[PDB]
Amino acid sequence: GMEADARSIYVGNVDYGATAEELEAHFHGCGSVNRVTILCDKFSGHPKGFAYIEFSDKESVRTSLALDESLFRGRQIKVIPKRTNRPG
Amino acid sequence: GMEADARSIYVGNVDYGATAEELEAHFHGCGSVNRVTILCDKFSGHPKGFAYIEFSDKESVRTSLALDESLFRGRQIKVIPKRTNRPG
Repeated sequence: GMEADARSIYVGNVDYGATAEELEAHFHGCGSVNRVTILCDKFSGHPKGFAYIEFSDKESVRTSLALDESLFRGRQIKVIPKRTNRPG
Repeated sequence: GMEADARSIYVGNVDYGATAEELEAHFHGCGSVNRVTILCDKFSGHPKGFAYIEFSDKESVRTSLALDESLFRGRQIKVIPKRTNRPG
């Protein structure tokens, strides 16, 4: 829901070989993670997918923003709050 | 939405090392896959997570039911229609 979403980030430029363990490991230093959701629309060739990371605390979202443009599995990831293009 | 959900299955007993490519490969014979969603609540130790597979055609859901109790990454998976515990 909206409260879980307020504690979540969108992570762009994720590939079809990414695992939840790898993603949690990348964001571990930002704080405790409740849930990792990976959404893939391509399963071979050029990838097409993203993830949501739901943190336990809201302050971890702000912290995680420093990981925008960081290298994850050899690709620069995009990190924004999950509710960015949503009212509030 | 409800129409995407009607073309989707829930897959239980998925672990934090599962990839979308592996999951699509397991269900490939059932028909074309639109999207794989992996949802993990544990990232080490005993796993806790599941997935949704959204097929291109609704008939692929029925076909995929034969994969209930099949071995995926060394574990017996649970396959049910995504809207099972939902009205319709």
